[PDB]
Amino acid sequence: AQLKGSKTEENLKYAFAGESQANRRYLYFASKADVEGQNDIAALFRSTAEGETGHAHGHLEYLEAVGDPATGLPFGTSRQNLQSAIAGETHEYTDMYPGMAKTARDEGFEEIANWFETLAKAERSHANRYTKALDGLVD
Amino acid sequence: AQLKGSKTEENLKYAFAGESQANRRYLYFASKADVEGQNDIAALFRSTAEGETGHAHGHLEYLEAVGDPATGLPFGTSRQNLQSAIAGETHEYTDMYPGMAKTARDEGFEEIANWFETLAKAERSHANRYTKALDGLVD
Ligand SMILES: [Fe+3]
Ligand SMILES: [Fe+3]
Ligand SMILES: [Fe+3]
Ligand SMILES: [Fe+3]
Repeated sequence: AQLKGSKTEENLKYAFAGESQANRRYLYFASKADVEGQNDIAALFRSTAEGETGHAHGHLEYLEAVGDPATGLPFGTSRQNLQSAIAGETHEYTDMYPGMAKTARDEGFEEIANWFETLAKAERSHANRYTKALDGLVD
Repeated sequence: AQLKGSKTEENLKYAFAGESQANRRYLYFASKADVEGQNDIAALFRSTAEGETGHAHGHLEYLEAVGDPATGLPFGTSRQNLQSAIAGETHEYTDMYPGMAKTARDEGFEEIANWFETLAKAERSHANRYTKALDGLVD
């Protein structure tokens, strides 16, 4: 049983995506609760969200064997991690977000299109910042 | 323009999932840098992760118009948020994780199968805990 190419690999990727989203959703729901004055609910959402952090990171540790779910590249060492982050970010600013901006604009969603453009620019800033840190890495 | 049914809706869902995973990946990468002693890099992954929170939460806000990406249910109020969280967790513990445990065991990945069963039990506990909060909610 090599994990590479298994159904179990795809499941880990799927479950990693889901738990990642669960954390983000629960933190969003926490902020709603905050404003409403529902402090016990807010606290429960934050606590559950820590749970989903442990789940997501557990999945990701198994995926170390086959590569970063976002890029397929090796990860583990800071060098590799930075390298994979740069590749993923580069894809987001040169392909994904501009593509999404154009589709939005084409469908008449002008505010969302400008949002995707804002984020294309931020991801380019992220890629460049990580490239600078990689250049300076002494390992 | 109706957001529901559009390609822009799909793109928001996809971007939400990607940004959610980027935050998780970058916090994992921070931990690796922590251990190695690369504290400037760790601080950078953590700061970039904050960016990805802002992006993912910005995407979720537009999706309030069409419903929670994990359940299709409306969200916004604590009452709605708990309901959605419950529905998603119920699916994860009754269906998703049990199914993945069994596929793992079939393919010869015993440890991963036990992992998935651990998370089945954890999502059941999350789902029950949220149902309790929901019954206690006063709004
Ligand atoms: Fe979980
Ligand atoms: Fe980024
Ligand atoms: Fe981002
Ligand atoms: Fe959960």
